[PDB]
Amino acid sequence: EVQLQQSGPDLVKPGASVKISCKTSGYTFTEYIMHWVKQSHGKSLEWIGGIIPNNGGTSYNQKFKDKATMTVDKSSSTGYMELRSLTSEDSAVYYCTRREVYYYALDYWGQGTLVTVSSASTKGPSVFPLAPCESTAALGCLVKDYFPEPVTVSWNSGALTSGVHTFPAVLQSSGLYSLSSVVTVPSSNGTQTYTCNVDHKPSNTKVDKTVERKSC
Amino acid sequence: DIQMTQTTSSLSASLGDRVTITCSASQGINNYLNWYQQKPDGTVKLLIYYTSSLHSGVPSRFSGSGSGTDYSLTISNLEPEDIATYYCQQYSNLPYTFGGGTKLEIKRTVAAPSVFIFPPSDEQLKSGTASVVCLLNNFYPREAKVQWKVDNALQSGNSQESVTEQDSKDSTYSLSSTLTLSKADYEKHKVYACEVTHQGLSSPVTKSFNRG
Repeated sequence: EVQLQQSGPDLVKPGASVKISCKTSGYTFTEYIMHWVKQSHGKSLEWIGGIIPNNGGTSYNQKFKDKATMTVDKSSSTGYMELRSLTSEDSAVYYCTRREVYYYALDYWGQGTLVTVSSASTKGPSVFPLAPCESTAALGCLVKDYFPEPVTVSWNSGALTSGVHTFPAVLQSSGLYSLSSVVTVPSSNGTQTYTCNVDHKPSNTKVDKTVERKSC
Repeated sequence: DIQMTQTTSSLSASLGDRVTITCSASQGINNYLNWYQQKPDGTVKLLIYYTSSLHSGVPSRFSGSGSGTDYSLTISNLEPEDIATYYCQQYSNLPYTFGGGTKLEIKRTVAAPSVFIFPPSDEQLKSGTASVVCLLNNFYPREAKVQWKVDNALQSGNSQESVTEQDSKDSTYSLSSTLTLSKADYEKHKVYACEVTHQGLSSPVTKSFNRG
């Protein structure tokens, strides 16, 4: 299976540079062009540029010629893009993609890399249990007072997926993000335990919070 | 620099219905037009290339049409897993340009939320803030009134809401309302309650707890 694995999220200073990876697997790196796409929050896709891995030859969107610099590394089968002189307008998700011929199209896409450009400092989430004081029960995790986006939440290390809602984060008047993740279970299936697994890569924060049911 | 316009950025359709998303270019682009689907989690899939050609592993419910400036993506019968934003892309000139996106809202039968209330943890209280959460699970449609009552006093200004994207199996929404108080405020009061009004409820549902 073809696969495009991008570096993790990034907080960056105004004026700072940053270098994003796209490590490829499941195809001959040299036989396929790689393009880069930007997506601002609640926005459309802007094409940034391409790179022929065979020889390192590049095309750029005019609007990004001063901003972005693509490269490859044929040994690690890994393309990069460096963004220079960063501002708010550079706060975005950045996608690497593969071009195929049938007639050009972007036939595989990275999961995307969230870049936040800001002065303010990393802060890790506080993780609080949501437990109740019908035919279904609910519990969850409150993931409070973190910066920047994003966090990932799983339940029981990815073994509980069904009945799960991870709410999108709201920006609080404090300039810190907060969200809840919740699980519903039919009252019957008492059997199992419930632990939410929170990862904030920007702060190297990982937290497993077990939600005490207190059945007895 | 070629401009791609998706005039209708928000489209609603019932399961089973035929759905058409349109795209027009500022100048002719000779069928050099692709369609992508972005899921709520941000994953992007190519659906159609060169106007009409179905990418391998894409249901035949998807077709592409048109020529010159005007292109459409059609879904012959809408499925729940089709909830997405759809984008067109021209490759006639560089720079490659994209449409604004069309977010597909899915219409289904009314379902009332099941409602849950959660008090703050001691682990939060110990550091000076009380968050009280009210959950509305697996409802349609999206429109919902959540009112907070503290010892039966209607609240204003001290709560924030968030809503999931429409589910990919049951086309429902879930919503959280968080009531934020100082620890000191949380402790001057006994009953915390959220009252949910929704089309699927013949009268509002209240969930509450007593402190201490």
